[PDB]
Amino acid sequence: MEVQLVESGGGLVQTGGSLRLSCTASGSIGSISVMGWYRQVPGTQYELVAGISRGGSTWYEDSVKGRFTISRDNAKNTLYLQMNSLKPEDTGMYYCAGGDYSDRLGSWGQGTQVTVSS
Amino acid sequence: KEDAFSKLKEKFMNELH
Repeated sequence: MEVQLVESGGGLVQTGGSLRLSCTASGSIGSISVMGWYRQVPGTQYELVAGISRGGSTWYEDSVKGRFTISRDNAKNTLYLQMNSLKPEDTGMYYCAGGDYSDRLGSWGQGTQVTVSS
Repeated sequence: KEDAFSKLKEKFMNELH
């Protein structure tokens, strides 16, 4: 949507632990049609973990249902992913990305590494 | 990825207006 996105909040945590991802926008976040968080490891296509519509609607991959919680704070132009009960399967580089339906790619972001080991 | 963003749009196509 011609907006810059920058993810943060990743790190290394023990299995079962939590952390929270943030992705701040250079533009007004509340006016982006769709936004969402993708997990990616080498050799695997960006997997959509959770998404949020401009209206406030949310979607979640089944794996992460009840554990992860996407939200947006249009006030502070920031998108969040609250991750709980982390498994090793959740390990991967997490990107946030958004745009309107006219956008072919959308705005992404350099991503933030989440490692989960026990 | 194009198809990656597409899958996000797909979740909310049913909300355009």
